Amino acid sequence: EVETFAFQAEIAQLMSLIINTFYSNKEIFLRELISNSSDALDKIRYESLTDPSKLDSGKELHINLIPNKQDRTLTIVDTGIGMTKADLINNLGTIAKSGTKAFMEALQAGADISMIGQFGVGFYSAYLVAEKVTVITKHNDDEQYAWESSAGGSFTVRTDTGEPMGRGTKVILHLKEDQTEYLEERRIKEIVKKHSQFIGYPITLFVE
Ligand SMILES: CSc1nc(C)nc(N)n1
Ligand SMILES: [Mg+2]
Repeated sequence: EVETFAFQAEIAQLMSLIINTFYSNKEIFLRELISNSSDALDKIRYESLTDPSKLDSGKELHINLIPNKQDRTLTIVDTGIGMTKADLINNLGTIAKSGTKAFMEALQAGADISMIGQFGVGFYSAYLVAEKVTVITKHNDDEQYAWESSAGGSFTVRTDTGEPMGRGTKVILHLKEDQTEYLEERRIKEIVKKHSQFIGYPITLFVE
């Protein structure tokens, strides 16, 4: 039922660097995730422009932010295009090998971790705040899958039989014990307003 894969070496190295480097401006992970969701919502809107049935699995294009203090999770949900099993395994549909290469040269040459999103690997900035990340995804062309990784060089993929989602991606951040400020409503609102003010889809911050 559960398959375990090794990260490619460059992605393991990116993740160690993210986890191990001293770097205080951790809040940017949320901008990077919301941006990835905005990109996914753009793709499904674009397909729907020529085939409206692409939206049978859900017409509303939005992002929800759901903090849960009991489980210590921040979940970002979008109703974007979702990912196939193949996309999930291939670095969550990114060109993570070459983006990691360019990001790491950029760093050597004075860049900082906040510019990670310019290299196509902003997903992995989740590991600034999360000890484990769970991604549940559903693409129109495939079943619902759950990817998961606490870093250390491996990730799992299984068919997900949790709550169906229709279409899109849900990123569940199991936060590090010292990063629970990102479950506080005013902290989340501050970061969305600071870094995500011009995203073109409604962003709903759920209350507890
Ligand atoms: C990199 S794939 C991805 N990542 C996130 C955070 N959201 C979506 N929709 N896709
Ligand atoms: Mg590549």
